[PDB]
Order: sequence, then structure tokens, then C-alpha cells
Amino acid sequence: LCPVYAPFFGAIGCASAIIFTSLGAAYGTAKSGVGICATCVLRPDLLFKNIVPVIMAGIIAIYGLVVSVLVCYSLGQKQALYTGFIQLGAGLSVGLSGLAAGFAIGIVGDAGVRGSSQQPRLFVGMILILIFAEVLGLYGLIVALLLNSRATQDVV
Amino acid sequence: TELCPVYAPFFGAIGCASAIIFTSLGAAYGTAKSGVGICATCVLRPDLLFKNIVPVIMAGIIAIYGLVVSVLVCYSLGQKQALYTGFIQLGAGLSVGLSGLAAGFAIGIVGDAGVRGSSQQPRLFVGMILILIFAEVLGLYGLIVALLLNSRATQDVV
Amino acid sequence: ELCPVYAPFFGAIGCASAIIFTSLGAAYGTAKSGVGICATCVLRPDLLFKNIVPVIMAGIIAIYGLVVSVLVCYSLGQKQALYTGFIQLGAGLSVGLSGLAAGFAIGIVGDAGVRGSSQQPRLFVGMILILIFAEVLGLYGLIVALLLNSRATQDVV
Amino acid sequence: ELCPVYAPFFGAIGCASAIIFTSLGAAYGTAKSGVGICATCVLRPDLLFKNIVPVIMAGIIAIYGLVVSVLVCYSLGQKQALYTGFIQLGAGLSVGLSGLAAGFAIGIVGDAGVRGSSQQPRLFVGMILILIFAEVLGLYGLIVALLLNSRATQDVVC
Amino acid sequence: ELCPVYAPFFGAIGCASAIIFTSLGAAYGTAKSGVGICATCVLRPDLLFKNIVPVIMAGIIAIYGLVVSVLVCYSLGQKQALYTGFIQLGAGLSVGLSGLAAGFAIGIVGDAGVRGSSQQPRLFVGMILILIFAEVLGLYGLIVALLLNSRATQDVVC
Amino acid sequence: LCPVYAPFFGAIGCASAIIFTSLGAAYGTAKSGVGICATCVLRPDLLFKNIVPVIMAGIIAIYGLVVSVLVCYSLGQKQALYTGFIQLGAGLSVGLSGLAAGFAIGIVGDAGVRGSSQQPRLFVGMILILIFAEVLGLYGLIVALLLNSRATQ
Amino acid sequence: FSHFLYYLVLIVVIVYGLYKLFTGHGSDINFGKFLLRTSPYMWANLGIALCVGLSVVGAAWGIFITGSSMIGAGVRAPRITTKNLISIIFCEVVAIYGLIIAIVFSSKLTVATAENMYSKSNLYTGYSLFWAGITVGASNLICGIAVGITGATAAISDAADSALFVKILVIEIFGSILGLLGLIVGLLMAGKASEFQ
Amino acid sequence: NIYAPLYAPFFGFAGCAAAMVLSCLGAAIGTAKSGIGIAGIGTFKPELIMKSLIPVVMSGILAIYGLVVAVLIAGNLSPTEDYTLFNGFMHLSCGLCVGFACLSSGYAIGMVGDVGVRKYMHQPRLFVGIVLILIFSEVLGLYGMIVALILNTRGS
Amino acid sequence: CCTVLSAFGVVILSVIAHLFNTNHESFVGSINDPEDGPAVAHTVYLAALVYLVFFVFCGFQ
Amino acid sequence: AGLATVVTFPFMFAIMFGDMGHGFILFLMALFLVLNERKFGAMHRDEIFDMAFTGRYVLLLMGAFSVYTGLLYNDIFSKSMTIFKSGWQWPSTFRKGESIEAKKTGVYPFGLDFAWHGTDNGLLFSNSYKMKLSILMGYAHMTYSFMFSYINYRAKNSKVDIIGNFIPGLVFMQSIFGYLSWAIVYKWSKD
Amino acid sequence: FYTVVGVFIVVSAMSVLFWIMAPKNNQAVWRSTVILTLAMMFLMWAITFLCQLHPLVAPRRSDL
Amino acid sequence: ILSSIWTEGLLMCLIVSALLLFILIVALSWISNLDITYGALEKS
Repeated sequence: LCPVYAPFFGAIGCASAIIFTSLGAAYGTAKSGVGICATCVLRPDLLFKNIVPVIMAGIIAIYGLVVSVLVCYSLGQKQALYTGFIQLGAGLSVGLSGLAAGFAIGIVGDAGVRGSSQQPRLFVGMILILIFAEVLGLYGLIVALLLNSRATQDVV
Repeated sequence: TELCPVYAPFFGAIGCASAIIFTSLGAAYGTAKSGVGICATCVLRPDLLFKNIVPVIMAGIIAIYGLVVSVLVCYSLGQKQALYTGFIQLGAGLSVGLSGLAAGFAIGIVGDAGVRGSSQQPRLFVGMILILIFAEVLGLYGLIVALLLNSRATQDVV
Repeated sequence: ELCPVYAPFFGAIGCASAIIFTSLGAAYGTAKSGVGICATCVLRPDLLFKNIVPVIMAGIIAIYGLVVSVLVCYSLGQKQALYTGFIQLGAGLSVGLSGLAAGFAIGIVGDAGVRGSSQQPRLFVGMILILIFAEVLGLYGLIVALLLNSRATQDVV
Repeated sequence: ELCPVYAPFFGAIGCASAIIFTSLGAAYGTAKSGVGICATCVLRPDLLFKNIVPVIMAGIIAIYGLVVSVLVCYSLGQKQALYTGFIQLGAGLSVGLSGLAAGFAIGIVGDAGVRGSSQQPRLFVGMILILIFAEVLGLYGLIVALLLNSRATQDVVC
Repeated sequence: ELCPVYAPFFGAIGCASAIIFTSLGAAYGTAKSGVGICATCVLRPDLLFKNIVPVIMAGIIAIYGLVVSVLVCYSLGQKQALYTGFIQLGAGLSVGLSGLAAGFAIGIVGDAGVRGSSQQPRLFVGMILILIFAEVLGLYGLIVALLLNSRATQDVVC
Repeated sequence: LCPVYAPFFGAIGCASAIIFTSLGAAYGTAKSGVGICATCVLRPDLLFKNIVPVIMAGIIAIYGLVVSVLVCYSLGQKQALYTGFIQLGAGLSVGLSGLAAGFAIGIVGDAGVRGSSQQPRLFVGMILILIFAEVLGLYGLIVALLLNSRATQ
Repeated sequence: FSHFLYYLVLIVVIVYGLYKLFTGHGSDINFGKFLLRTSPYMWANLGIALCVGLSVVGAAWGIFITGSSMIGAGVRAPRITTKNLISIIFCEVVAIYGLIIAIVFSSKLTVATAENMYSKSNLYTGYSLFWAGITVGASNLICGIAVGITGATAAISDAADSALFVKILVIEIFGSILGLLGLIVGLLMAGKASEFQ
Repeated sequence: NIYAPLYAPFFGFAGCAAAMVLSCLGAAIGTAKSGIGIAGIGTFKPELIMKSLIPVVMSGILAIYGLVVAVLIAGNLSPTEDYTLFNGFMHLSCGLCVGFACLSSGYAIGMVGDVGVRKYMHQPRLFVGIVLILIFSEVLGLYGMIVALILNTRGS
Repeated sequence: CCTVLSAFGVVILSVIAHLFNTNHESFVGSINDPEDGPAVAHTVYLAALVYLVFFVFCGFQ
Repeated sequence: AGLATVVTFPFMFAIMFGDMGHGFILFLMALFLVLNERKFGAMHRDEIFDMAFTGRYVLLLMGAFSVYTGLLYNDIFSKSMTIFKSGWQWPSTFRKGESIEAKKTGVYPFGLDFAWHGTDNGLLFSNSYKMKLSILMGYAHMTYSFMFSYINYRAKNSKVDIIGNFIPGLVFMQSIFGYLSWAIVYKWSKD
Repeated sequence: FYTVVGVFIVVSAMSVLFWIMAPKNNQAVWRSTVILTLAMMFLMWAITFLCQLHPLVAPRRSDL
Repeated sequence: ILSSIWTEGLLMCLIVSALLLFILIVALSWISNLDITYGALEKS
């Protein structure tokens, strides 16, 4: 009921919470940085206005960090296999959804900062689409927190 | 025994190896891809050469992040160690490695695109550093996760 | 049980893998830098022994594998612990797949720097300065495997 | 148990690999550099016996594979230790998959060197210099395999 | 226990591989070089029989495979040692996957050699010398398999 | 003799007999319907005589439907492995045959309805080619309906 | 991504084989007992179904290869569209080969008694029908594709000049030797195989 | 009998199938790839077609090479006689070393005898060299058939 | 070229027939070798005469 | 280098091409060109036959040495020659179909022994003999052609080249592979 | 082994007797061909004699 | 017995469902490669 190979799933859930959110945040930072460093050569005044897709990418990695710390502080040697399965699910829920949120933030941020220098009114539309792209990772954060709140609830 | 079998240091050796392997892959991509941009934008602008080496220093910090966790997992290996210890040493190794790999990809892509266009506009130098900080905290987060996993490797083990 | 019959398998795979992947990385770093040299000094052959630095720094990370694949080779016994085989496999992989990355980085920076250093004469200092950061990757892998291999037979039974 | 029946399998596929993966790197170093000789000596045929040094240094690593395959072959037996089979597999892989790398490096460097040594004759001494570094990669694998094969049947029992 | 019933499987696939991969390499060496022969003897008809030497050079590889496969075939037995099957599998792979390499090398060298030898008459001796360096790889594989096959059934027992 | 896993093969044969046949019929409808839509923008009076390839692709799917219906009336909880694997063979036969025949009707049909608008003598040609590709579904239907008759004997 | 799965399955097979071999249990990966204990009706019905399936996927393959080029080549020269239908016919006969072998194989498919079910003859006639269905379906596949290619070249060389179709029909004859040779070999393989008894 | 198990004809009928399928695959590649080159010169000098049918005939001989060994494996298979596993492995090997032999020889004949026939419309002196390279590429399957016949007579 | 092959067919097959006739151990001495020596020599010597007929007929060409 | 080639090239050929049957065929088709060199000299030679007739004396030696070395081996169209007295006798009374060994009586006078022909482990002995034969003849060829470098540096009167290249080359080659070639002979000398 | 030295004496004395009695027309190819061919014939004879002087492997066959 | 997990019936369900899934992947890769000739549908 609480076997020896049970914290393997918890360690993979602690790893995958930060690994895939860092992959998503790294895709978002790379795409948005290629966008910024190609749109702020000619328009350097709106350089610090365009760093918002990179911040939205970094909040995805913060979401992964929080879940990985909370799964890390619930590991144990003699824990249940249910706890390991819930921690694996909570790691994957935030990781493979923050990866998708990072893909969306990178694509929207590149396409929005390459066209926001031409049209100044497109910035409040880019922020509005990136809010919907960052709520995609906030949903995985909520699912991971609700899973990890029940990892040790009625456990023998 | 049962809690501490014979194949338990396998996961610890893989966690000690992967933490330096994948951070060396990430740091190598961040060095090579962003050094192409240094060696391409110096044949016309050679005076900014010691300041365009920011994306190779910020990529070599990722390899130091891998080195620290590889040393700390290496000094926690034992023959009769727990299987939980090997499991979360593998977890710490993967948390540093596969996140420092992504940090190295982001540092390489952003640093190439930044030193390619920073020779044209001099005001982009303060921008590409601010983007590379967000690209390097991705590996700093994996460093924090592995340093929290490594503080539990032999804590309440039997 | 602590020293099984299949225990030298992981040590032999580590002793092979220590030199195999560093030879692949050194081969990539020598091959691309040699193409860069042989394409950059058909016009300016005075920079022939100057541009040999990427080939040397790619050849050093194969000596990094040759060190650990001798130090692992001289700790291989028939009745050795499985812990020793696991550490020797981890050490072989830690040198090999890090010197492979170091060789990739040296091979890209080497021809990208010797094709551009024929135009700008003071890109050579920057090329050396980037190749040092590309060669300390293999140095870090060497440090990790030398710290592993000093523990493979420390308190084994 | 200590010398099982399947123990000569690893010794046989270590005797086989040290010529297979060595000769299919020597073949790359011969072919990729020979298409650079046959395409260059149509205009400079006086350099024909001087540009053939990449083919010779690609043939030397196959002799490096041949020596280790013979020395692994003459240490095979029906009742040999499984340690001996593991060591012979390690020696065969150490020669083969590093002579493959040395052959890839000789093949990529050699045609770039012989196509460039006919425009500038002072690049031949640079081609030899790069090609010695490309060719010592197989000599390192031969050193590792000979130090393995000297350890193969030293203190074996049963 | 020492001469099992599934033991001739390895010798059978070793006898098969020394024809399979060797004929594959010889077929590559005949096909890719015959493309160059038929492409250059359109306007150079008198060099039609000097250019067959890549194709003959690749056929000697298949003769090398034929000899080793027949000599393995005349040592397959029903009550065969598993050591003997392992040695015959190693000797089959050592001819097959090295004759494949030598066939790749002859096929890539020989078409460039017959394309350059129609333009330069002094490149023929260089083509023959590079093809000797390419055929000696399959010769090395045959040497390894004949030294290996001679050790099958020396001290076999049970 | 009649195990618990024996109606897996019959149920998956009944599945595949309509799945692979509908994949072939969908390729034969879509690829030959692209040719109908591309042809009938410059010569629209050939619209209802070029409709024959999608009709033949539909006949293929009817041939697969027949085998799926006739397999699912012989399934039971306690059938043997003989019945199970013979229903599997009856599914695979009409599946691969309808898939092949539908691919062939799709690739011949759009080329035929494109050549029929340039040369009017190619309508009889494309019909006589598509009739050979139609009966390949019959050639799998024969083996399917023969293996159906040996289900419970 | 498919190369990643090809490498992953290979790594899992090597790790599982070496784990099973190192722990002294390497005979548990037992392909002979797998052949002895699987039902012969699987091999028999799978051989029949793959015979009639892979004959048809070669026949239909050749039919579109020499059908689409026949219709393309018939736009300028419409006097090929009936004479050259023998190239459809030569690649269509490889399906009737597989059909008349699948029915002859299914005649050998009866109900075997459970007391002699994994016997010598019942297992022999599962193996024989399996590989004699494979060697007919694959041979008719390859023959249908070869006759389709050599009919697609013939359909364009016919529209070039009328006297070339007679010369290049011979290549279709030598290509259609192959399905008849598979027809022969699949009848010789299941020639001594009895019914399931 | 422990040397003649009941799963041994699996590897004999596998030898039949590997001797037939791969040899007719090589024969089909050799006749189709070369018929492409023969029909390619159908308009340019049509009189050189009936002389150039030799790489089709030499490709068709490669199917006879597989036919002979498929008949000779299928003649040694009977459900009433004893059939050793040695015999089954030997028939698997003799079909497997003729199938890939004829496959490689058919690839070689197909790659040689269409380039040769396709360049033969320019130079009429190519034909002796074409026939010679086809003989060198057609003895590749004869080598495998010799190995298969010796191996069949050895294994029975 | 048939006269060269026929002259070698005289010489080689005559030596082989003589080595079968005298029971030489490189031709009869094994178990897999034929048992009766002169029974094989009688059918190799006739082939030597057949190749001698080919050598005489192609020697007047 | 074409004055030591005149013997060593047909002889290194014959070590690889060792057979009295194929060697006599090659010697005969070379002697056909040597005896008819006056009718073939005043003739237009195409490139392959110009190659074959320009070397009508390389092939005569390549056949004449191939007959010698295929008389050293027992290889006459891959058959043995029972010319001399054997050094191995087989047992007289033995069961049919069993594996037997031969007892050494003496040593075979000229060449390899004919009791290794239909032999299971005869190919192991031929592998050992031909491998050590190749090692010793390669050693002899290399240490013969290395003395020509000393004769060159002596004719150039350059003691600097002698002490810099020949002597450190000589006592590097002879101290390793001269020792190997001596050790093969000394293992053959002991029982 | 002394029947190898006894053949080396009669080969070496013959080669020395031919070095001084070579024809004057083509000296550097008479005393170079004949003296080197006696050396290589003696070398292959000595190698094929010493491999059978004290053998380690006995000839072993089944069919006789 | 063959195995307890990988029994005689599971391991030949996973061969049938691998052959069928192979045919499915091949056929879906055929239908995925199906493109429309857009130039014969536009005005231009």
C-alpha cells in the first residue's frame, strides 16, 4: 500500500513541474526576444514596453517553481503510492500546461511585438491576448494546487 | 535490504551525471549560437567585443549550476544508500539538467538575436541583458529545486 | 549480492563511453575548425599557425576522456561492487556527454571565428575568449568524473 | 555463475565491433577525401602522391582496429570469465566508436585540405597539422583498448 | 547446458550476414561506379575497359564474403557449442559490416575516379591506389574472420 | 478451447472491416471529388457523369458494412479462438481490400475526370479502369464471406 | 519523431534483454515456447487474410500507377485508352492469384479437437499457411507495383510511337513472371499441410 | 526429441518466404528501374530497345535463383517426418542469404542497366561494358544461391 | 579459345583419372570421397577422350 | 626502387597468389607473350593489352614464383602433393567416423605437410604459419629497404642525417619488431 | 634447427660465389636478381620448415 | 507457461492490435498527404 518505489513518482512529479514549465518559458523568452531585438533596433523608446511577453513567460516558470517546491516538501521515504501518483499528476498538470502556455506566449508575443511598432494601438490587444495565454498556465497551477492539497489527506 | 537495495546508487549516478550533461549541452548551445553572433558582428564593429560576451558568460553560469549540483549529489552517494535517496538525487539531477538545457536554448537564441542587432542600435544592450536575466533565472529555478531536493536526500532515511 | 557477476559491465561501458563521446566531440570540433581553416587561408596563409587554436582546444577535450578512461580502467576488477560499476558508468557519461557538448561548441565557434578573423585581426582575442568558455564545459565534466572516481572504491565492501 | 555460457558473446561482438566500426570510419575517411583528390588532381596531377596522405591516415586507423581485433580474438575461449567478455566488449567499442570519430574527422578535414592546397601550396603543412590531431583520436582509443585488454585475463578466477 | 539446442542459430545468422551485408556493399560499389562508367564512356569509348577496375574491385568484396560464408557453413553442426555459434556470428559480422564499408568506399571513390580519369589520364594510378586503400578494409575484415573462424572448434567440449 | 479473450479478435475484426474500408472510401471520395470540383468550373455540364468514382467508393464502403454486420451477428461471450480468428481474417481481408480499392479509385478518378474534359474519349477509358479497381473490394469480400460461412461449424 | 520511437523501442529491448540475461533468467524470453503455445488458427487466418490483402494492395497499386499515366498520356493520343488496358490486366491478375490461393488455404481450415490441438501437424499447418500467405501476398504486392511501373512507362511510350508498345510489353511479361512464381511457391509450401484435426 | 521441437518448421517456412519475397523484390527492382531507362529512350533511337532488354532478362534470372531454393526448402518440409531445429535455422539462413543477395544484385542491375541503356543512345560502343558490369552485378545473386545450396545440403 | 580449354581438359582430367586409378589418398582417402577408384577413373578418362576429340577438331581451325 | 622491385614484387605477389595450378597458367600465358615478343612488338596495342605486353616479364616472374610457393604449400588447384615422406602418421586401427589425431614421426622436408589437407584444425595451423610468414617477410622487406636510406645518406656524405634519422630509426624498428620477428623464430626453435 | 643453418651455409656461399662471378654486362641486375631471389626462397623455406619443426597443434580429422 | 503477465493471449492480442494499428497509421499517412489543386479553383 506504501511500497518502496513510491517516491519515484513523486520525484518525477517534482522534476516535471519545473522542467516543462522552464521549457515553455524558454520558448516564450526565445521567441519574444527575437521579436524584441528585431523590432527595437529602429524603435528603441518602446524597448521596456515590449518586455511584457518575457515577463509573462517568466511567470510560467514561477508557476512551475511553486508546484515543484510544494511537491518537494511533501516527499518521504515511507509515503504511499497514492501520494506519489498524485504528485506525478500535479507535476504533469502544471508542466505540460505551462509548456503550452509558453508556446502560446512566445508565438503571440513575437507576432505582437513585430506589429506593435507599426501600429501603436496593437499593444493593448497584445496584452489582452497574452492574458488569455497566461491563464492557460494559471489553470494548470490551480489543478496542481488542488491535487497537491489532497496528496496526504486520508492516507494510511 | 528492501528500503535500500543494491541497484539504488544507479539512480544516484544517473542524477549525478545528467545534472552536468544536460547543463553542458545547454551551455554549449548558448555559447555556440550566441558566439556566432559575436564573431559575425565584430568584423565591422570590433570595439564592442568585451561587452558582447554577456550571453556566453550568462550561458557559462548554467554549467556552474550543473557543476554545483553534480558535486553535491556526488558527495551524497553511498553503497548502502536508500532507494528514496537515489530517486530524489535523480530528481535533483533532472531538475537542474533539463531546465538548464532550456535556459541555455533561451540564452543562445536571445543572445544571438541581441548581439546581432546591438551593433546597429546601441540602446539594445540594456534590453538584451534584461531579457537574458529572464532566460538565466530559468536555470536558477532548477538550481533552487535541486538544492531543495538535495536537502532531503538523507534526512529521515532508514 | 553487493558485488554481482554483471557488475564489471557498467564499468566497462563507462570506460568505453569516457573516450567514445569525447572522440566524437573532438572529431566535430576538429572537423568544422579544419574546414574553417582550410577555407580561410587559401588567401591569407599567414594565419595558419595562428588559427590552429580551435583544433588544439578541441583536441584537449579528448585528452579529458583519455584521462578518465585510464583511471576507470585501472579500477576494473572481476569481483567489484555494483556501486563501483554505477559510479564508473556515471563518470564515463559525465566526461563523454559533456565533452561532446564542448566539442560541438568549439566546432561551431571555431569556424565562425576563423572565417571572421581573416577580416578583423582583433577577433582572435574574442575567439579565444569564447573558446575558453566552450572548453571549461569539458573541464567541468572532467571535474565531475574525477570526483566520482575518487569515491567508486572508497568504503566499498 | 562467474564464467557463464553466454560469456563469449560479448567477447565475440567486441572482436567484431573493433573492425566494423573502425572500417566504416576508415571508409568515410577514404571516400570523402578521395572524392576531393579525384576532383582536384584533374588540374594539378603533380600533387597526386602528395594529397593522398588523408587516405593513408584514414587507412592507419583501420590497422589500429585490426591490431585490437586480433588481440581480442586470441583471448577468446569457451570457458572464460564474464569479466573478460565485458572488458573485450569495452575494448572493441573503445576502438571502433572512436576510430569512427577519427575517420569522420579525417574525411571532413582531408577534402577541405586537398581542395585548398592546390590554390595555396603553404596549406599542405596546415592540412598535415590538423590531420594529425584528427588522427590521434583513434590512437587514444587504441591506448584505452590496449590498457583494457591487458586487464582482461590478469586476475580472473573460475 | 554448454552445447544447447538453439546454438546453431548464431552460426546460421553469421553465415547469412557474411553474404547479406557483403553483397549489399558489393552491389553499392558496382552500381554507383557503373553509373560513372556509363556516364563518362559516352565521349570516351576507349577507356571502357580501364574503368571496370572499380566494379571488379567491388566484386572481390563479394568473393571475400563468399569464402568466409562457405567456410562458416562447413563448420555448422547440430550438436554445436554456443561458443562456436558466437564465434561464427562474430566472424560473419566482421566480414559483412566491413565489406559493406569497403563497398561504400569503392562506390564513392570509383565514380569520381572514372569521372576525373576521363579528363586527366594521370589520375588513373591515383584512383587505383585509393581503391587499394579502400579494398584493404574488406581484406582486414576477412583477416579478422579467418583468424576468428579458426578458433571455433579448437577447445570446444560437451 | 473458448477463452475469455476470444471475442477480442471478432470485435476488432468487425471494427477494422468498417474502419479500413471507410478510410479507403474516404480517400476515394475526397481525392476524386477534388477532381470533380476542379474540372467543373470551366465545363460544368460534365458534373453528373463525373460522379461515378465517388459512387464506386461508396460501393466499397457498402462492401465493408456488409462484412461488419455479418461479423457482429456471430459474436458471443463464449466463442472459440477458431471463430475469433476467422472473424479477424474476415475483417482484415475486406479491410485491406477496401482500403486498396479506395486508394486506387481515388487516384484514378481525379485523373480520369480531368482527362475527360480535355478528351471526351477518356470517359469510357476511366470507367473501364475504375471497374478493375472496384472489384478488388469484391476480391476481399469473397474471402470475408467465405470465412464468415466457416464461423460456427 | 518516428526515429525517436525507433531508438526508444531499441533501447527498451536492449535494456530488457540485458536485464533478463544478467539475472540468470535469459531463457524466459522464449520465442520457441511462444510459437508452441499460440493458437495455430492465428497464423492460418492471418496468413489467409494477409495473402488476399497484400495481393490486392499491390494490384490496386499498379492499377493507379498505370491508370493515371494512361489517362494523362491519352489526352493527346486517345487511341491508347483501350489497347493499353492489358497493362491494367497484367497488374490485376496478381489479385486473382492471391484470391485463388486464399480460398485453397481456407479449405484447410477446420475445427481441431482440443486434445490434439497444439500437435505436430496442427501447428505445422498454421506455420505453413502463415508463411505461404505472406510469400504470396508480398510477392503479388511487389509484382503488382513492378507491372504498374513498367505499364506506366509503356502507356507513355505507346502515345509517343505506336510501335513501342509491342517492344515494352515484353518488360511487363518479365515483370508478371513474379506473381506466378509466388503463386507456385505458396502452393508448394502448403502442399503437404493437412487440415486442422 | 529435444533436438527436433514442434516449432521448427516456422524457421523453415520463414526460409521459404525470405528466399522468395526478397529475391522477387530484387528481380522487380531490377526489371522496373531498368525498364524505366529502356522506355526512356523509346523515342530517341527506338532501334536500340530490343538489344537493351538484357538487364530485364538478367533481372528475371534473379527470381529463378530464389525459385530454386524456395522449391528446395519446401521439399524438405513434411508434417509426418522429424524436422530438427538445426534444419529450421539452416533453412532460415539459406533463404535469408539468397533473398538479400538477389535483392542487392537486383538493386545493382537496376541502377546499372538503366543508366547504361539511357547513355547508350549517345554512344553505341557502351554495350559491351554494360553487359560486363551487368555480369559482375548479377553474379552477386549467384554467390548467394551457391551459399544457399551448400547450406541446404549441409543442414539436412 | 575452345582448344586451350580442351588441352587443359586432356591434361588435368588425365591426371585426375590416373590419381583415381592408383587410389591416391587426396581423392579416395576420405569417407565423403567415392569408394571405388577405377569406377571413377573409367568415367573421367572418357571425358579426357571427349576433350581430346574437341582438341583435335578445334586444332584444325 | 625498381631494382629491388624486380624480384620482390613478383614474390610478394606469389605469397598472396600461391598455387601451382593457377601459377602455371599465369606462367604459361606469360611465356606465350615472351616467346612471341617479336610479332607483338610491331603491332598496335590497345591499353589493356599494352599493359599486359609491356609487363610480359613481370608476369613470367609472377608465375615462376607462384609455382615455387605453391610447391611450398600443398596447393595444386587446392589439392595436396604427396611428393615427400610425411612427418605425421595416422593410427591404423580406429572406429569409423570418430575424430583422430596424428602422431609426429618427423618433419616434412620441403614445404608444408600434406597431412593438413582434409583436416579440421589444419586451417588454424595455416593461419598461424601464414600470419607469422607475413610478419617475417614484411620485417625482412622493411629492414632491407631501410638500409638503402643509410646508403643514400652515406653517398650524400651527411653524418648529421645518419645520426639523426637512420640510427634512431634502426634501433627503434629492430628493438620492437625485430624482437617480435626474433621471438617468432625462437618459439619455433623450442619444443 | 641446424638443418636450417646447414641450408643457410650452402645458400649464402652460393650467393657470395655468384656476387664475384656475375656477368660484367649487367652486374647490378645479375647479382641483384639472383642473390635476392635465393634469399627470399630460403626465407620462405625456413619459415615453412620451422613452423613444423616443433608444432603445438596436431592434425585432427574425422573422415578417413 | 509462457509468462504470468505476458501470457499467451495478451501477447497475441498485442500483435493483432499492432498489425491493425500499423495499417491504420499507414492509411492515415496516406490520407494526410492529400492536397487540393487550388489553381484550378481560382479565377486568376
